[PDB]
Amino acid sequence: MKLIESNDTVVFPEGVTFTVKNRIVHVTGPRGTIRKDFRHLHMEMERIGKSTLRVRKWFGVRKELAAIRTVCSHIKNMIKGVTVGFRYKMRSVYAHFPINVTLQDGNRTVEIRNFLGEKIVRRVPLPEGVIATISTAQKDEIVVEGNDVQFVSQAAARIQQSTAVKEKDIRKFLDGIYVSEKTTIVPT
Amino acid sequence: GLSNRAIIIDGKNHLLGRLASIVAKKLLQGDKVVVLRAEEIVISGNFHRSKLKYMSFLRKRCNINPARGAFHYRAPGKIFWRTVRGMLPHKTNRGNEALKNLRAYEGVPAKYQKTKSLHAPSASRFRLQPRRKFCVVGRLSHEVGWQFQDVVAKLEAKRKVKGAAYFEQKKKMDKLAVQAKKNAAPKIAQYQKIIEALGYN
Amino acid sequence: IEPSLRQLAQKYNCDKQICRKCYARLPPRASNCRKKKCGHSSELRIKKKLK
Amino acid sequence: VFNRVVQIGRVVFIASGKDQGKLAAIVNVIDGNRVQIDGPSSDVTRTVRNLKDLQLTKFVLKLRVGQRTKGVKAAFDAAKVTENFQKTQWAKKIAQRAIRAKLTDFERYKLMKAKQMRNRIVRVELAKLKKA
Amino acid sequence: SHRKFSAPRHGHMGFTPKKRSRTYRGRIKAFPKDDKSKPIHLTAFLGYKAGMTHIVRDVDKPGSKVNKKEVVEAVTIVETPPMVIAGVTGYVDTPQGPRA
Amino acid sequence: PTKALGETLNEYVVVGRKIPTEKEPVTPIWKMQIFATNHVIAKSRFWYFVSMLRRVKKANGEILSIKQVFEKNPGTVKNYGVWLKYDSRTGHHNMYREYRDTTVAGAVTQCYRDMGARHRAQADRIHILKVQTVKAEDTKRAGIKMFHDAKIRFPLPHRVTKRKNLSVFTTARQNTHFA
RNA sequence: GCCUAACUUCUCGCUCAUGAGACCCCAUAAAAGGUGUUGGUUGAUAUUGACAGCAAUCAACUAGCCCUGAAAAUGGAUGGCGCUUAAGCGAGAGACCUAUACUCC
RNA sequence: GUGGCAGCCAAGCGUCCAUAGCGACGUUGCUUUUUGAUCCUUCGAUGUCGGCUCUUCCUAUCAUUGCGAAGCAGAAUUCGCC
Repeated sequence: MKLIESNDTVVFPEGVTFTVKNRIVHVTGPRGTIRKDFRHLHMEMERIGKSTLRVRKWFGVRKELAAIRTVCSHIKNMIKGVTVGFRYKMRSVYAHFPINVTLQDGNRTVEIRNFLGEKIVRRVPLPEGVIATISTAQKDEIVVEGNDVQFVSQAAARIQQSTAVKEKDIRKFLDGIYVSEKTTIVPT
Repeated sequence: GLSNRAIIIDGKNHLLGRLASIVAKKLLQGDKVVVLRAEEIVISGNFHRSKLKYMSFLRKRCNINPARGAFHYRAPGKIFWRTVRGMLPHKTNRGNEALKNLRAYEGVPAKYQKTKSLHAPSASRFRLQPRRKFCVVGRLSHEVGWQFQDVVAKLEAKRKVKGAAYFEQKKKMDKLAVQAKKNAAPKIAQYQKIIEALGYN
Repeated sequence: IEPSLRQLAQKYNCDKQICRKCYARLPPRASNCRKKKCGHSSELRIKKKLK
Repeated sequence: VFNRVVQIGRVVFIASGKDQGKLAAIVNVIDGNRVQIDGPSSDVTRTVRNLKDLQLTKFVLKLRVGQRTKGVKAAFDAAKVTENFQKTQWAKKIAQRAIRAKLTDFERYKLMKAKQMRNRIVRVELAKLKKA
Repeated sequence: SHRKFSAPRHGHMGFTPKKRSRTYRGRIKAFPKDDKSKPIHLTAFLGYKAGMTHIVRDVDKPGSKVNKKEVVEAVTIVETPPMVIAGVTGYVDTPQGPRA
Repeated sequence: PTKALGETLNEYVVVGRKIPTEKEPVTPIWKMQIFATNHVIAKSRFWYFVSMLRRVKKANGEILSIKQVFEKNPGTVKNYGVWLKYDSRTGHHNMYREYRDTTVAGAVTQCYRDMGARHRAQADRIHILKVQTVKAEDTKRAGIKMFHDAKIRFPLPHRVTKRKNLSVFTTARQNTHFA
């Protein structure tokens, strides 16, 4: 069944603008600007008023209609990124071996050492627009921060999956660095 | 129904099989066909389908002597040429003489860089439902062994820049021609009456 | 190691569901396997806990 | 992105089929494909047509769901839809093509002569402008 | 029927056909990738295989059993007199490869 | 087997009765509404159903009258409800479907086409129990209900237009969007 | 649709398959499954505001298409190319092509 | 049919626990590297066992690469996927 019309709207708080057209959005706020392309979906996106963006679909099937809220949530994430940003805190857990985490290449690469005592050095590059920092106060804590949630979470996932155990049971060899918290930069 | 010249067809945004069938019919009917930008032709369905189909095609080689087996061309132009060949009685003299009238190119050779190309609306990819993936023969050729994707891309970029400059000049001259007709109005008013009365403006 | 870190690691390593047809590591609160090989089998078992 | 919509009262132009080249008013929508239209003042009977054969114009009448032939006719002549449509390039092109298709051999000769003279004069003026 | 006992095939099929070389001179089928930063230099030279000898050299290879020990090694002498530059040619990329 | 050939099946009223015999000098008169391509098929299906329902077959009966029924007002749109019984490859089922049309015959033709499309059911495996006109608020199918809105509006998003009497090739650009 | 004479003809649906499907005999496929999607049956809750989170919903069934079940040896077969609001599946409509068949000479 | 291989329901084994790994009573398939049944081709002849030698192909995967699950704390071992 092809529903005649189905739409959703996103409302923008004060201080941020979107200026959408041709299915590419250009959200801008205090923390810069994020541009996202949504041309893989054949919906109609337009400005209705001053701070409302409407995403609409004519004659869509279940699978196409499922994407309206997806796009709206993506735009909401852009708003959050430009207002308060994104910050992922990850904790290192080990039984015996301290996981030594450092930054090199102009603070653009994360190096993991001593993970389970292996002499190999694990190198993870950081996506553009994302930064990293070790906590000097809270030990064993690494923070990856940025505007774009997609890239921030991709960097966090890269770091988390970089540390994996092999040939030993993960039910009790729990060593590794895990994403413990997902929050915003500005205290909410 | 024969065309005096060769038919120059811009391959961009055309469905492979539909364009191939139309071109094969024209070749059999006696025309010469030149297809430009064969790397811009598209095939319906996700990329994996086409990639696996071409891999299975690659697997077809003579066990005794692969130099005899099927010849798997990787260039987009040769891919389109073989697709058209499949739609012709190429094992007969008729089919051979028809196929020898086809020229398929990647990009726009300097010979045709200064001519107007055609499209077949019945073969455009925009007949597909918008929610339907499609692959590009350029990407398929690159992933199956074509070695000149970047060279063609650079040459096409230079061509597009030159064409944009030419079109800016042409826009200027067209505005000038409109102004010239406006100025000529007093002299041509006698003839414009007949033109408009017979409905031509 | 500290119990909160134990729990954090177990949340990713042990607290998951295993499909009984393809052994796919699946989310705990799941109803069907996400893998096409088993045809989205609806019968699953918890990942074997430390006994 | 979409300005003209299939709505009750929308004036459509029959692009192909039975009554090709005429205008009618949407009086009902049966489903996503079929629409009941009635162009009483444009010589179109109350019928059901596939949207594939129709083209949306810029005129919308203030009609009622399933408005009868009388009401749709009253609205048509009240809005003067036909004059306004004839004002548009849409109708001007159609009239020009209608005149074109019926030209005689003598008229074709006259058109050729006048057109080539006009082109020559316009080329002279274009050369003048290009020199400056 | 399968062969009773397995054994690798004789010879490398990627070096076939075992035919006389088309030319007496070796054809350079590929050149080192060009780096614009490095100083201008040539990438090849011609010589003649004069013969073989053997040499004694002191080996510096930490962790090896012959570290800091002398070893005898066979070597080949290639006589390479200076080469005269007689011409310059250039290649332009085209949709079918480089072209002189 | 029976096939619903012809666009817009015709509608007939068929009245018949068993041929009177000595033991039954007066026989009941039976009447049915049958949608069929022509009146020969109408009579055939009439006898099919009457033989199913009462102990009488074409040999022992006769057709008092066969007439065609024409839509009273084909200038108005109605919602039609269709109760049908049909056989799948495995079992027998009863369905209630809804359509929107200006003619009951058109609605029944739509029903045949829809069953063919959605359940691969042929005309010989379908019996039309009943066809009626349903009010707007008595409808119970979303596809039909969504069109009971006086403010209904929608564009034509992606219009692919077919050239009819011209050459296959052109220099014109193709536009699928019309605002 | 092209091989191939005859429409990329007309109307309504369904189908996305990491090699889908494609026409009597005919050139293999089953039990059992899918919270993929599309229709139906039955029983409940819900505006005395139904399920989730600190305005329709829930449950069991049913049958169309698609998917899993589905492993063989030279490289290979809806006949091939290809085809995805199809050039596939089902119901239909106009016209058209074509026998040593029918009519006439 | 027989031979070989793979599935479905679970009565039970598995210290407790049908499904880690198995799985009776039943039951659905696949294959032609077994042996049978037939007698279609060959009796104006297709040289009939095994081994040696040499290619290529298929996997229902023993090993190796990448992984998932264990009645996976590790030499080790088992099941499963590409």
